[PDB]
Amino acid sequence: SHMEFKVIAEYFDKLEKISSRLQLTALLADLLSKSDKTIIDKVVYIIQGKLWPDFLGYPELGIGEKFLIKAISIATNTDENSVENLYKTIGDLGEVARRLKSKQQSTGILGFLGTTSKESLTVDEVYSTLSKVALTTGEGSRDLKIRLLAGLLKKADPLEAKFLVRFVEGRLRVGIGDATVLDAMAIAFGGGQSASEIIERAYNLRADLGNIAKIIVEKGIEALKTLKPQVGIPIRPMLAERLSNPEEILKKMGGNAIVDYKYDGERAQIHKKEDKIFIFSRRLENITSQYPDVVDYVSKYIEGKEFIIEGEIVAIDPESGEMRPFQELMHRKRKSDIYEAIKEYPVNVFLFDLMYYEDVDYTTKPLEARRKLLESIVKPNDYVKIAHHIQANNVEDLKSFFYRAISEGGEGVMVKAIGKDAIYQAGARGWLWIKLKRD
Amino acid sequence: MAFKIVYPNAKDFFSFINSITNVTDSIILNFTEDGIFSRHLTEDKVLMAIMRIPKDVLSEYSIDSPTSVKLDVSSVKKILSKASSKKATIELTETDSGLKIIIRDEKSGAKSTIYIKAEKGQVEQLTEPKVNLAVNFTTDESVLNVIAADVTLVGEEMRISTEEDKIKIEAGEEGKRYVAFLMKDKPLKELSIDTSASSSYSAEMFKDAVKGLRGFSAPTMVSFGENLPMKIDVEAVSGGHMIFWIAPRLLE
Amino acid sequence: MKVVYDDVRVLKDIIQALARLVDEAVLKFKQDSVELVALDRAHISLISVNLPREMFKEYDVNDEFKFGFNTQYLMKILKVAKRKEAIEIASESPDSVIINIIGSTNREFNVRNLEVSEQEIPEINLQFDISATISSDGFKSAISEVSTVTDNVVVEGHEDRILIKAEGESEVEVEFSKDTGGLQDLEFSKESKNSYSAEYLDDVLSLTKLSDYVKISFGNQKPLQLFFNMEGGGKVTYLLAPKVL
Amino acid sequence: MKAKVIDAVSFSYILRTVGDFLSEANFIVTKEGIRVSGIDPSRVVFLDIFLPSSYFEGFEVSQEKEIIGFKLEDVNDILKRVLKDDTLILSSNESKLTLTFDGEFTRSFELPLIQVESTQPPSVNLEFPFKAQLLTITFADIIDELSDLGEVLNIHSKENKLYFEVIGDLSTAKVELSTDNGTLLEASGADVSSSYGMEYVANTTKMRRASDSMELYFGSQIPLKLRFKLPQEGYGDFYIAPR
DNA sequence: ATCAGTCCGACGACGCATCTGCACTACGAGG
DNA sequence: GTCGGACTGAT
DNA sequence: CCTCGTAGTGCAGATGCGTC
Ligand SMILES: *P(=O)(O)OC[C@H]1O[C@@H](n2cnc3c(N)ncnc32)[C@H](O)[C@@H]1O
Ligand SMILES: [Mn+2]
Ligand SMILES: [Mn+2]
Ligand SMILES: [Mn+2]
Ligand SMILES: [Mn+2]
Repeated sequence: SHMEFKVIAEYFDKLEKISSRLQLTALLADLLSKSDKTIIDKVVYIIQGKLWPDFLGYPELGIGEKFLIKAISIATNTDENSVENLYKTIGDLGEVARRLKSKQQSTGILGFLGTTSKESLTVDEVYSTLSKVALTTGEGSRDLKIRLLAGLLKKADPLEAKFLVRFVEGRLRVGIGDATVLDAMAIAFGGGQSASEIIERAYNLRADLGNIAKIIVEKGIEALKTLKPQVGIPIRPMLAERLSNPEEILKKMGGNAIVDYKYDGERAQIHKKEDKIFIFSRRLENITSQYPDVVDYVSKYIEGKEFIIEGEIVAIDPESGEMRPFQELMHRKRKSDIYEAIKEYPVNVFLFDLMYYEDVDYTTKPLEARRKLLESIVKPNDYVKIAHHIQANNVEDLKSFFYRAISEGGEGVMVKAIGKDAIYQAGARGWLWIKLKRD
Repeated sequence: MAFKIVYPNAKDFFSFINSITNVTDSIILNFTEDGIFSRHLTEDKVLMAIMRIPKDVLSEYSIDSPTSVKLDVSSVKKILSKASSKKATIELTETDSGLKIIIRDEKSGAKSTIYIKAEKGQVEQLTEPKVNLAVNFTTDESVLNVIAADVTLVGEEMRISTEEDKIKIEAGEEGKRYVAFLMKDKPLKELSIDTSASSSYSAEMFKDAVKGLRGFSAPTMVSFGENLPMKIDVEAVSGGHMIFWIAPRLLE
Repeated sequence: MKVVYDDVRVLKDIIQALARLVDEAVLKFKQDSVELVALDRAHISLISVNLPREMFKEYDVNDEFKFGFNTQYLMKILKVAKRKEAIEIASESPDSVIINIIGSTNREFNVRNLEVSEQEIPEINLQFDISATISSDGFKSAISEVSTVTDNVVVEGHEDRILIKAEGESEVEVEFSKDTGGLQDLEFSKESKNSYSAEYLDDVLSLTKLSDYVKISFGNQKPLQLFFNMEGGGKVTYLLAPKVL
Repeated sequence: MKAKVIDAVSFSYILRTVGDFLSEANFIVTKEGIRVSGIDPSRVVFLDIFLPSSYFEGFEVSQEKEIIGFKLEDVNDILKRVLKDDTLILSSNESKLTLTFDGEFTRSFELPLIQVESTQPPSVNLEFPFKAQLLTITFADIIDELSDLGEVLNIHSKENKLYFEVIGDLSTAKVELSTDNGTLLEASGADVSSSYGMEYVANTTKMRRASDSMELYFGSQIPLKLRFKLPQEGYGDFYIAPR
């Protein structure tokens, strides 16, 4: 309401001037401290460059390159082909449109009859307008949407009309990541650095960031620890580190290691409160529409109450037991005509972990509890396959497992880490999982 | 004068240029004492496009020397796609710009005049293959399009067996067969049988050729011979002759 | 308050002309006429529509009524009637508006009243130099012949004929001279040459078949302005600023 | 078996509009009727199509247990190429499907027979607490009038009354249907409720060719009935299930 | 003077979505 | 993914 | 029966998304 887009524009201007992550974080913290409530969640969603995290399943914006070129030509009242050529010359479309606002402007209709009522734009109205623009498909779609986009583009100032272009591209070229913002918030609100672990776990809980930020700015740091990992907003799979197969895994583990197999395909995550099926991709986006038949195996093969499992999506040969390339599988995950190739594209929901089942926090336990949990909540069938726990003795036996894998194909062998503090966390890379690959 | 022609029916003229443009993108138009003759053939030379204009349709004729203009249908087609008023007055003349089509429509009383850039050239003599095609007939117009759209969905062959003067069409592949008959004017209007033979023509080009039979409200003449190129003769309602030559591909 | 127009076809063009040009507008129902003015977010258009409150089967207004809408939605259902049919609209609360198709099996619909805030646009007192009265349906021929290949329309106000053409790859000049079938009235004033956008003169060309005599009113140093004449002195005031500069 | 239907338009129309819920079907040639009873891949809406021994004049009966399937796309596309009210004729080949149009001229087609068989008819015999009748044209008009608003559809009923209502967040659709206004007659029942997806019952509106009238049986949490009557003892059914 | 983890955005080549234009087309509207 | 490829400490 | 025209309707022709 009373705010403006000028201040965030200025802070963005003084954002691509520091290459020290120990300095830009302090300025980000000062900025967020001076930021105003009731709009801070929208400000954050602007910062990461997304109107809403895609775990809500919203359709993506359709603006691209050529549409933006046409809209820029419209707003600038300048030749479309000239801007096309200049973009062919200069890579940054922001600079392409930048010179088009100060040396010359657009006359329009309002002003000749006489009216003086226009002030600085604000982030609230811009965000609302962009959200309205977001889906708005209809039938006579593109002309209206491009009209409004170019109008809002013309509704700015020559200096600020550079970040908006990137705001539509799908990335913000300030080099400020998400973890930097998390730690900046931890420094600002907490005052001490110890307020960072609670922010870390809060991000681990829900895929959202706006609600966590608003509850932070409402009460304070406290009243977050007891927030259980709930069915609903997804939880991303952890990462790992890539290396060879040396005489290192056995010594790093120390003892008998959980020898697993390296699987292939898009991962899976399920959020069912015994009534509805929420499926989230490896990234933060629903795949229920493209995967209608996988919401049913979970209801029968997994028995209990609201449960959270992580899986994978890879095709199976129909003639007999044999894997299929991911490239072939890519064509299946595109169409609404499921009942013409889904039955001919068998995919097993391989299970490797049962994350959150018994209605209370579960992820803070070592890598034996979940391994035993997954073996029991299952139904004997070939449609679902679980971690093929094979125990060897030495590297020679371990190399025998890799030889068997190579004879049977597939990616290869992946091995996890089991320990008291070695638990399935969310974030970083860590030594909890070790993935093996070579030439 | 060097360019003075007037045609009665704008729709017939535009259908002519549409039929020609469906086979290529350039225009060959020569004009001489006989009127205006035209010709255009595809590189593979399986279809033939010729536009002969009898020198009676043109209301006014005035030329200086037999010439030909290097005309091209690249963008002018969608410009000319706004000609209406049935037999609206259409005329062509000469200008240093290169060409100026004048179309006037009295339905709402407007004037369509456009500019093209295409210089003159040289004329070529009348060029029509000469052969005897014993079997010949002039039939309706929708029948050919029906044949095209009912044979294009079973393969690409197009074989005709009119044995015992009883016309039979058999094409496609062995499984997705096609059986159809053409008796004496039962779906036809005029039929003449002189010989019994097989055709084995290219059906994709058959549909391509029949694409140009929308508008010419007149029973078009057709003839063929034993594996010879097939002939289809059209008499324009306003005036002009444009025929077909289905060049075969031996017995492959 | 209740209103029924025996025709629905008129209430299709005054929505197609209103759908694309702006996402939302206000139906300022008045005690005298139907005040509907809709600017555009682009500010490169202005369509104003004035209908006397007599087309309906004698339906009277009670007080100012602000029915919001959604353009795409508004035209989504209005396409039902292809035969001779009418439609009854009425409301009581200033939150819910009741729209009911009639003629066939009655179809009633409650539409949420949205809120859109916009500023009043100053009225128009701009004199012009061209006062043509060409065949309204002929403008369809002119536009669909000129802007089919180009991306810019240009007009010259000549002595006794409208010179609309577009240069570039080719120059397509079509005229509607007084003699053959063109103008019925025209005031020359002064010579004028001007150009206009290729789409803002494409949208406004599906509301033609309600009148049959336009009066284009424009000139040098003057934006485009045309308005038809509906039943009872209808006033569909459309505006369009010149292109480039 | 030899067939000759006096309506090459309507039969093709019904087969084409039923070729949007299935992907395969079979013909069971018998003494009095060749049936088409297939089950949808979604296991949501089962449909059965029956024909009499008088739908097609000049019909021939050859064997009591001729069982023939097909591929949906081939027949659908071929019979998309039908001209006008031509006396279409068919014949049965033990290993292939034979078609032969007969209008202003003589056509023909050929299609192979593909081996397939899956008979799972879900017996219904349900006690639907409603029964009402309306003519096809009104039904098609009212179904397609408000289809393009979303997916919410609730067939609420009252005492001897059948009403269509569609509810959306920004607007709602109420369609009064009394025997006073447009709902024919023969209305009986009580106040019930149910709901169905818009597209599922919308795409089955293209049955306006071999149509005399239609009935309507339904209730609450019970598979909805859609009996599309056809001339001379014909009727195709579209059993959809409530959400 | 040198090592071990460790964060962070370009890489463009795209299969198929999804709108857009845009020639046909059966059916209704009057002589 | 993905491989760089820059960025933070330590003996 | 003879003309439109008109909203559909199918078919190419673009641009852009999410996945490495
Ligand atoms: P890329 O296709 O290599 O990997 C995609 C995801 O699959 C998960 N994954 C592969 N193999 C395993 C094993 N053995 N255990 C757990 N997860 C596995 C990776 O996490 C990748 O994200
Ligand atoms: Mn997305
Ligand atoms: Mn896009
Ligand atoms: Mn993998
Ligand atoms: Mn994108």
